[PDB]
Amino acid sequence: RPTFYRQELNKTIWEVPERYQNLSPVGSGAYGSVCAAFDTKTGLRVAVKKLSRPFQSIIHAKRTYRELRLLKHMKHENVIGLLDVFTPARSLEEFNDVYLVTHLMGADLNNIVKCQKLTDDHVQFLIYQILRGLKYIHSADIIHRDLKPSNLAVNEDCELKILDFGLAATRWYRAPEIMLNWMHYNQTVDIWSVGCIMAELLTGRTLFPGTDHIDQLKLILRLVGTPGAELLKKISSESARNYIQSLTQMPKMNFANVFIGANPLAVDLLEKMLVLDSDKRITAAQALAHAYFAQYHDPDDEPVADPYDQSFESRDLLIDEWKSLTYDEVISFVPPPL
Ligand SMILES: Nc1c(C(=O)c2cccc(OC3CCNCC3)c2)cnn1-c1ccc(F)cc1
Repeated sequence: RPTFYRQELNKTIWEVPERYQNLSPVGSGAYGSVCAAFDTKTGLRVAVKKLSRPFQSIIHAKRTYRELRLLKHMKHENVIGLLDVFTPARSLEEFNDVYLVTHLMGADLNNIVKCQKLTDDHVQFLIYQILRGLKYIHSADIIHRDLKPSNLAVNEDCELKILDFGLAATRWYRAPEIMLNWMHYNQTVDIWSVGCIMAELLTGRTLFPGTDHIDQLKLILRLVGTPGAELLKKISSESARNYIQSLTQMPKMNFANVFIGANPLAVDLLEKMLVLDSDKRITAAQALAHAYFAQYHDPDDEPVADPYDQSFESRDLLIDEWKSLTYDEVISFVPPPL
């Protein structure tokens, strides 16, 4: 065991190994608070997230486990991975705190828009990397479910990583089928989000800034068109079906008339991502081979993930059971080679 040391940072205590120095709060992350730190062992800047009350309830305990499991599995250039996980606890009985260490990125996609002027070549590169990372997480039956600018982190290099996958305004980037639970969903819910993000990088404006679920759907159908007969057949919910057919019918628009002056190939890909029918929406693997990414696409360097075991998701266990499983995962963690 290494040597630990303590401090207060904005009304919360952090006990970390001595190898991490110059802790400096950066804000709120998923279920916790994150610090920038310096990693004396590797000379790298890192991000340390302290989970908040990790084992306070069954929900928290299961989610703490889930987050650690997911992060330990991700080994890909465009997905955030685990550099280190630690606790100040010497045994399972005093185990109450979890700290997760990853690379520190420079900004999120939200930040970098209003800072620098995004050319077409930048949008090509950023969306390419998102899709490359989505191919990887999807290949392991993991779905992000809440892809949005604030969980896309990027360096000054323009190198991008996806954060906060597998854990789930947020509503602005949600696929209509999971927001409304109106038809069966799959991995392509994330492709809907990618389309919304790509539209935003090209226009500088949110594509669908709805004030609630109904206004949101309204803004969407104004662009994509109300579902015809072939889509309505696939809607299992009676109430959802009745809302769609009771609305005043909207035509599908010409995306060229909406995304005026955008690269025509970019507009073509948007048209393929922003379809309501999830069985027809382009996948990440198909998207990577679209002509829009000709400059970046390499099929021998778009790898898939090892099998991921999420059978734990269907299980109902006690707090101390989830806690013990997490403890094992902390103990068994082997860091990456540097
Ligand atoms: N690695 C990061 C960041 C970042 O690196 C990040 C994200 C957005 C912006 C950002 O820039 C900072 C540095 C300079 N600008 C302001 C904050 C870093 C944020 N959260 N996490 C994280 C996720 C899971 C974990 F287990 C641990 C940490």
